[PDB]
Amino acid sequence: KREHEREVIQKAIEENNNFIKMAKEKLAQKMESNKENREAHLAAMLERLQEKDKHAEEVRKNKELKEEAS
Amino acid sequence: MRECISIHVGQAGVQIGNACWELYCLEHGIQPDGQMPSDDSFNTFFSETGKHVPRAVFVDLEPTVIDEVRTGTYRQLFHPEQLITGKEDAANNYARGHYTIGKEIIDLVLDRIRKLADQCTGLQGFLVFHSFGGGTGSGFTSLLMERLSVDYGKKSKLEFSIYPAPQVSTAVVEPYNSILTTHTTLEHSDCAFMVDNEAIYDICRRNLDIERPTYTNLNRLISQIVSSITASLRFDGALNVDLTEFQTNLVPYPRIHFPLATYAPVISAEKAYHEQLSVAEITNACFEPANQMVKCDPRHGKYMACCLLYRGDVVPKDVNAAIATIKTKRSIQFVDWCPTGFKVGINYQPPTVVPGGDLAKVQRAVCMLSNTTAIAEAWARLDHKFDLMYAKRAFVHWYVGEGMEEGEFSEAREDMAALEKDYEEVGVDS
Amino acid sequence: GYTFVVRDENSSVYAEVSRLLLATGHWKRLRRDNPRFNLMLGERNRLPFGRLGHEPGLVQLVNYYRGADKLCRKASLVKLIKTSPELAESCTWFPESYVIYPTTDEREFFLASYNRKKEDGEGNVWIAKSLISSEASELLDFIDNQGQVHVIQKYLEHPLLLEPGHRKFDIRSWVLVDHQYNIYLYREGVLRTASEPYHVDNFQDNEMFFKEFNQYLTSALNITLESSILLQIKHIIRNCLLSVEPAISTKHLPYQSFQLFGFDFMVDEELKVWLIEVNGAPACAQKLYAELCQGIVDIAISSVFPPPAAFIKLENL
Amino acid sequence: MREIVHIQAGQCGNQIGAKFWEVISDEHGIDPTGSYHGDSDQLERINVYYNEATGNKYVPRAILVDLEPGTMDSVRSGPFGQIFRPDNFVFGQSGAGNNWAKGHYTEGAELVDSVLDVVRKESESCDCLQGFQLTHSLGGGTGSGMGTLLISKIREEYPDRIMNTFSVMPSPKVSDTVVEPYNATLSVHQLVENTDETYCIDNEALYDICFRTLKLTTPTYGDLNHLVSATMSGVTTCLRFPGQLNADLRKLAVNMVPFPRLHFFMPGFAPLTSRGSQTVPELTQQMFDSKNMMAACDPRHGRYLTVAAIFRGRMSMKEVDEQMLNVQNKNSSYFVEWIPNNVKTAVCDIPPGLKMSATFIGNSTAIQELFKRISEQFTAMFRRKAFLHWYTGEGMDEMEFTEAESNMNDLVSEYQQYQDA
Ligand SMILES: Nc1nc2c(ncn2[C@@H]2O[C@H](COP(=O)(O)OP(=O)(O)OP(=O)(O)O)[C@@H](O)[C@H]2O)c(=O)[nH]1
Ligand SMILES: Nc1ncnc2c1ncn2[C@@H]1O[C@H](COP(=O)(O)OP(=O)(O)CP(=O)(O)O)[C@@H](O)[C@H]1O
Ligand SMILES: Nc1nc2c(ncn2[C@@H]2O[C@H](COP(=O)(O)OP(=O)(O)O)[C@@H](O)[C@H]2O)c(=O)[nH]1
Ligand SMILES: [Mg+2]
Repeated sequence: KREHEREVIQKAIEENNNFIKMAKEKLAQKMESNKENREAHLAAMLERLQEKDKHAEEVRKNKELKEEAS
Repeated sequence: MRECISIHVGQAGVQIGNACWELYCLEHGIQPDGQMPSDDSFNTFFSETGKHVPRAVFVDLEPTVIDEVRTGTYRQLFHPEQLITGKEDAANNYARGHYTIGKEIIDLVLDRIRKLADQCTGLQGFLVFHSFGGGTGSGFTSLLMERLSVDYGKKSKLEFSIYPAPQVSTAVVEPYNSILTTHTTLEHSDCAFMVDNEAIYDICRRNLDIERPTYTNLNRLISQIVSSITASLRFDGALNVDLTEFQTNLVPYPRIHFPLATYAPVISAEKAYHEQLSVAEITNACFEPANQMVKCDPRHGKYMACCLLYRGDVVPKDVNAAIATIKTKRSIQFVDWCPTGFKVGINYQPPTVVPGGDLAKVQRAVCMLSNTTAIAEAWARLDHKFDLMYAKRAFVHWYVGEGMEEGEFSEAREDMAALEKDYEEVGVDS
Repeated sequence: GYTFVVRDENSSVYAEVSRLLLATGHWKRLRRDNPRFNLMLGERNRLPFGRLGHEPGLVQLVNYYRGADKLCRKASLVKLIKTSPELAESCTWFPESYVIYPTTDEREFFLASYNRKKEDGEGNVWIAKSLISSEASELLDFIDNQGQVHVIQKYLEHPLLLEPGHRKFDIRSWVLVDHQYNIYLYREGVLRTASEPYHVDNFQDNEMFFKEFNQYLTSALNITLESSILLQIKHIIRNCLLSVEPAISTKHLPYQSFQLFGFDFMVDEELKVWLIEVNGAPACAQKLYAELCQGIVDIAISSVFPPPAAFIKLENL
Repeated sequence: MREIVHIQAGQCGNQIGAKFWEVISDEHGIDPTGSYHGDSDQLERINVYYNEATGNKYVPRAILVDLEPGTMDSVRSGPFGQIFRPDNFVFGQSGAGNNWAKGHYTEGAELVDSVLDVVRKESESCDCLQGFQLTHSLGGGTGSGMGTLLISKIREEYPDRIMNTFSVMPSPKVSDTVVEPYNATLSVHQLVENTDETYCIDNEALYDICFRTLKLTTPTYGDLNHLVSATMSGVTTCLRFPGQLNADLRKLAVNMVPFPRLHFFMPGFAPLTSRGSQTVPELTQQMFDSKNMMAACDPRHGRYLTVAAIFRGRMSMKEVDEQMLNVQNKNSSYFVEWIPNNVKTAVCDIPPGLKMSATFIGNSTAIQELFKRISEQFTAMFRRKAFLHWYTGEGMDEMEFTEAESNMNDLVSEYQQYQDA
C-alpha cells in the first residue's frame, strides 16, 4: 500500500510537469510559426511591390528606346 | 491566508474592474486614498502598507481607458506598476491581441503579476476579467491564461467573461474572437462566469427604467453580481461558505465550467416604494429568466448544481422555507447523476450600493450560481454567427494577415462543437 | 412583409401550411438556415430554441412549444401524471402506469400492484410500450430484452365496441395551442377503428369521423357524442396542457410559440374516456388537412403576423 | 497617440483636400494661424490629424503634392493656406497633361522620391502611426497616376500600416478630357491591390445630387466639393472625436472589409446641401436613400456586406436605435444574412454647419455599377485603340491596359458573386 501511495503522488507530479512541459513547447511553436507566417505575408507583399518597380524601370527604358529610334 | 489576484484585460475588463473595486472599497469602508478608519478576510483582496491596496493588475494594449484610472477618483488606490498599457490596440482582432501585439507586452505583464504573487503568503489563484469580443479581451487574455498555466501550474484561474451583445457590440468579428478565445482558454480556466451584455442591458431597461443603458449602467449592475460571487472570499462567518467549496459543486466536468448567475433584487433607486422584499420573494426571483446574467431558458435545461448566496438580513429558517416552496412549484430538473439539493451560503453583511447610483439599497439580496445545461444556448448562438461568416471566410484575411491559419479557426470551431455536444450528453439520462 | 423557414420536409401538416402562406402573397419562403425569419416551421428533434428571438427588431414565432415532449413521450407523460400537483391526486382518467427502465424505475411498485390484483381476483391484463399479457414475468422479460425504457400501463379489458363488427377503436383529437396559451380543440376528430371483432383471449391483432360516430351513438346507446365523451375529452386536454403551462410558457421568452397536438383517447364500455398518449407532431386525416391547416394559419400565424367556428376554445368555469 | 499622415495629390486632390482641412479645422476650433480658440474637449484627439508645434500651434500633418504649381499657388493663398507646413509643399513644373502614364511612370517618378522624404519625416515624428489617407481623383494624371504610384511606394516602406483613400471617380457629365476612363481604369487596378479602404466619391453622383433634388442647373466644382467636404467630415468623425465605433483606420477596416479586394465604400449624407441654406426618422430614411449616395449606384440593385452609420448633434439615442433597426427588417433582403449584425451605429454630440446630420458608409455589392460604367467607357475607346499613342508614347504597353480592364471586370464579377450568395 505504501508502494501505491508513492506511485499516486509521483503520477500526479509526472502529469502536471508533463502538462506544463507540453504547453510551454506548443506555445513557443505557435508563436514561432505565427511569426513565420506573418513575415511571409509581408515578404510576398513586398515581392509583389518590387516586381511592380522592376516593371516601371522597364517602362521608362521602353520610352528611352522609342525616343532614340524616332 | 489565501490571497486572490484580479487581472483586468482590455476595455471591458478594465471598466468592469473599476466598478468592482469601487464597490469593494465602499463595502469594506476603504476610502479612495486606501485609508481604512475602521482598521483579516478582506486581506484576500487587499494588501496593506495604513494604505489598503488592491491585489489587482490592469492590462490594455492602448492607454486611453487605463489613463482614466490613472487620473480618476481611485488613482491613489492603485500602485502605478499595477496599471500596464501599450501603444497600439488589437483592433478587434484576436490574432493581434494573442500574437502580433500580445508577444510585445506579455513578459512585462507576467512580471507585474509575479510582484503581486511574491507578496502572497498562500496564493489561492486568479480572477480574470475580459470581454469575448475585443482583440485584447479575447486574444491577450488567452495568451495570458496559457502563460499563467505554465508559470503557476496548480493555481486556480477563474474568469468573468463579457459575452457579446449587438445592442452594444463594436465589431462584426466578435463571434470569431469569442470562439477563438473560448477554445484557447478552455483547458486553462477552472471556472468561468459569463456575463451576457444583452441580459444586463434588458435588466437595466426593465428593472431600472433606463431607456438606453450606458457602460456605466451595465458595469455597476455587473459589479453587484461579481461582488456577491466574491463576498465569501472577502468576508468570513459561521454561515459563510467559501467560493472554492461552491466551485467543487459547480464544476462536474473540467469542460463544463460555466455557471449561470442570477441576481435579485434589482430595484430602481427612485421607484423603490419601501417594500423590504422577503427572503421568499428574492429567492423566487432567482428562477425568473428576466433576472439571469445570460439569456437562456433554465426550465428546459437540467441542473448539475445550484448554489444560493445570500447577502443581508437572512436567517436559515426563511431560506429553507423559501426553497421548500420553490420545489414542487418550479421547473427545477436535475440530471439523474447529481443530488437534487441546494448549497446555501449567507453573509450577514448587507449589500452596498454606490451613492448616486441607479440601484436602490436593499435589506437583503441573493445571487444564485447554477450549473445548468441551458447556458449552452449561449454557445449555440455564438457558434451559429461564427458559421454564417466562416462559411464565406468573411474577415478571415484579417486574422491570416497577422500570422494565423484557417486551421486554427476550424480547430476552435470543432472544439465548440464538442462543447455543445458535451452539454447535450450531460443532460441525457443514464 | 413576413418571411418563413421550413426545417421539416417530412411534416405533411406544415407542408400544406407552407403552401397556404405562399398563396396569400404576404409570405416569402427563405432557405433552411436563414436566421432572419419571422416564422419557423422547425424540425421534430433538436430544434434550435436558444437561437430564437435574438436578432434585433425581428418578431419570431415557432410551430413548437419548447418542452411539451414532457406530455408527449410515454415515460415523461406517466411521470407528469404521477408527480404534477395539478394531476397527482385528481387524475382518474389515465390508466395505472409504471415506468420500467431496462438497463426512477417503478418496477417494485408495479409488482406490488400486480400481486394486489391477483390476490383479490381483479383484472390483471397489462400492456408494455416504449406486448399485451396477464403474466408480468413475461412482460418484464420483454422490456429487459430491449435497450429502451418501457411503460407498463393497465390494459383496458372492457372497451366500447363498435357495432356492427364488435370492434375496438381509439379517438384522435387535434389541439392547437397558440401564443398567449389559448387551447383550441379542432371540431373534427378521427376514430382509428379496427376491422376485426374483439377477443378477450387472443393477444394477436379504417377511419370513422364524428358524424358517423355521432349517428352510431343514438341509435345504439341513445346518448349523444357530447355529455358522455366530448366533455371528458375537453376536460382532459385542459388539465394536461395547463399542468405543463408554467414550464413551457413563452411570455418571459424573446420568441413566441404555438403547437398542434394529437390527443389519443380510448373509451371504455361504461362510456369513460381514458387518455392514452399525446403526440407533439401529429398527422392529420386526408379530408381534414385543408380545414385544419387553414385553422393553424388563421389562429396561430395570422394572430402574430396579420395580413371560423371549426375550433372550440377550451375554457374552465 | 494614433496619427494619420494625410496626402493630397493633383488638382482635385488638393482642392478637396484643402476643403477637408478648412472644415475639420473649424470643427476643432483651429483658426488659419494654427491657434486654438474653441470650447468642449475638440483637442482630445487633435493629434490624429495635427502636429503640435512651438507656441501651442497645431499644424496639419498634410503633404501637398502636384506636378503643376497652379492649384498649389491657389492653396497657400486661399483661406487656411498659411496653416500648412511650407516644407510639406512638394511640386514640379511640367504637369501631367491628364495622362496616367505621365503621373505614374515618367513625370511622377522624377518627383516621387522627394515626396517620400517628406512622408518619412512626418512618419518618424509619430508616436504610433495608424496609416495614411490620400485625397485624389482617378480621371486626371497627377492624382490618378502619381497618387497610385505614391500608394505603391508607401506600402513598400510601410506594409504593416493602413492605406486609406478618398478617390474621386470621373464622369462624362463633369469631365475635362476624353481619356478619363483610361486613367480611372488604370488607377482602380492599383487601388484594388494596394489600399485597405477606399471611399468612392463619384462625380456623376455629386452632379446628379446638385442637379436633381438640389436643383442647380449648372453645378460648379465648388458645388460638387461642398458635398465632398460634408461627406469627408462625416466619414472621419469617429477618427477625430472620442468614440467606440471605428475609432481608428484599422478597426474601421476590420469592420468594413470582409474580403481584401472588396474595400470600396459607398458614402452617404443627410440632409442634402448647405452652401447658403435653411428628425431622427427623417435623417435615417434619407441617408439610406439612393438619392443621398455619393456613388452613382442603386443600393436596391445589390446587397450590403457591412454598413457604418454616424449621427451628429443632440438627439435621442433610443430613437436612433429604433430607426436603424426599422431600416433593417423593413429592407432585410438588402443586407447579407451571412454577416450577422453588419450595421453598426455611432453618435457624436458635436454637429458639423447644421444642428443634426447623418453620414452613411456602406460596403454594397451595388458598387459594381460604378465599375461597370467605367469599364463600359474604357472598352468603347480601347476597342478602337483611341488615343493609346499618348500612353504607349510614355513607355506603356497595350497589355497593361488589357490587364487593368480584366482586373476591374474580375472585381465586378466578385461583387456579383457575393450578391448571389
Ligand atoms: N459590460 C461592458 N461591456 C463592455 C465594456 N467595454 C466594452 N464592452 C464589450 O466588450 C466587447 C469589446 O471588447 P473591448 O473590451 O472593447 O476590447 P479590448 O479588449 O479593449 O480590445 P481591442 O480594443 O480590440 O484592443 C463588446 O462586446 C463590448 O460591448 C464595458 O465597460 N462594459
Ligand atoms: N391501456 C391500453 N388499453 C387498450 N388499448 C391500448 C392501451 N394502450 C395502448 N393501446 C392500443 O395500442 C396502440 C398502441 O399505440 P402506440 O404504440 O402508438 O402508443 P399508445 O397511444 O398506446 C401509448 P401509452 O404508452 O401512453 O399507452 C394504441 O393506439 C391503442 O389502440
Ligand atoms: N469633385 C471634384 N472633381 C474635380 C476637381 N478638380 C478636378 N476634378 C476631377 O478630376 C479629374 C481631372 O483630374 P485633376 O485632378 O483635375 O488633375 P490631375 O492633377 O492630373 O490629377 C476629372 O474627373 C475632374 O472632374 C475638384 O475640385 N472637385
Ligand atoms: Mg480597447
